[PDB]
Amino acid sequence: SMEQVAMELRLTELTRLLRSVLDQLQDKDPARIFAQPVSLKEVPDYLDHIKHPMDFATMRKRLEAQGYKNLHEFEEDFDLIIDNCMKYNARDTVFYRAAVRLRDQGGVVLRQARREVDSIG
Ligand code: NA
Repeated sequence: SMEQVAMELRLTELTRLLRSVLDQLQDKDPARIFAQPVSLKEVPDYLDHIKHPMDFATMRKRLEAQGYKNLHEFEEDFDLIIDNCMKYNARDTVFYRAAVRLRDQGGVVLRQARREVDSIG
């Protein structure tokens, strides 16, 4: 149907805007602390601590399969990145501090993205 195509054009355009959002979020992590999944070879206990791991490469794979139907879904995954790190790592660590900074800086980007998704529909 024609509706299904228009819908698909909206998903596709949302994917366009989310890709740009992702790239901007990833730039607030120049250290690349959040680029890849936590290695279970190097942190073998990780899944005892963290039930839903997340990282920017895993978000990107989902994005490119058009797996985010709305901004809310995308923000859930970004929040997992931050929130997982702030639980596993102590407050005095470079990891914890990197998550705080990402969250703060990410906030601005996400604030405007929400306006764009509402505005453009
Ligand atoms: Na903790």
